[PDB]
Formats: sequence, C-alpha cells, structure tokens
Amino acid sequence: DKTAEYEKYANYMNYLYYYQNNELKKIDSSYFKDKYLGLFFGASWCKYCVTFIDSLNIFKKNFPNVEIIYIPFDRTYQEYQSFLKNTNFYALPFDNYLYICKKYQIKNLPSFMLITPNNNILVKDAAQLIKTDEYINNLKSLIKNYIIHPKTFQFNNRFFDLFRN
Repeated sequence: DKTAEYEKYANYMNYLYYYQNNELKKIDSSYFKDKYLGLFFGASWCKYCVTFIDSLNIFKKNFPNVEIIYIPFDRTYQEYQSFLKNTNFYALPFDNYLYICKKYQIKNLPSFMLITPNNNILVKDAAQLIKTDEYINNLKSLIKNYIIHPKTFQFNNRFFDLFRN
C-alpha cells in the first residue's frame, strides 16, 4: 500500500528536539525553511566531539543565523538526553542515522557540514574550518555572496530531500 508509505515520507522529520531548563521541547521543522544549517555529526562517547562543542559555541556567537542541528550516534537514549541538556542544540530524534553518513560519505566523528537554504553544501568539512578563530570574516563573505536559486523539494519537505534522497 503506497499511501501509508508516502504519507510517512511527506511527514518525515516533522519535529526537531532540544532541551531547555532540563525540559525536553520540540519545534516544528517548518521553522528551518530558508535557513542556513550546521549539521553536527557526533556522540557523547566521542571525546573530541565533546571538546568540539567549544568551537561550535564560538561559531554560534558569530553566526547566530546558522541553525545548528545535532545528528546523534549516542549509544543510549539516556546519553542522548544528557548530551542535549549540556549543549542546548537542536537535534534529530534519537534513532539510527547511518544512512545520512553514507549519503555524505562521513568517515569520522565529529563532522560538521554547512548547508545553504536550498540544501546545497556550502562547506563540506566545516569541522576543520572552525577549529581556529581565523575563519570568521571569510565565511561572512561566503554567506553574504551566495546566490540562492529556488529549489522545490519532494513533498515540499526540506529534510526529506536533505537526509533521504
């Protein structure tokens, strides 16, 4: 039965999650339409993923417009919650996301990818980019100059196109 399947696709990733004063919260995925995204692949058991949070906090200070989304590879839901409570990032719901790794040929954790509003890759290896403080003005210029050609996504669902295509 196709309708059952395709309804799930149209409704794929309808919410992202975050913590706030130790309260699990959610936000409708439509908020992220037309926004630059920072996709952070990480896990609480990954030593340098935890240290990388310091670089991401500096990044967010300087690029508050770019929405950071945690793609989790935690071992347990309990670790996932603890990691979200400590970073206050948005996150995909706790689940298996190896398929996103395969699509983008992600080889190591942590990884950080910068995504344009029309789902193009602005910077593939942004984890390396942001590890010094020296990247800030060139990235302001790159974002300011980027010409966004409109794109229609399958089911008008931006995350389906980004993660499942």
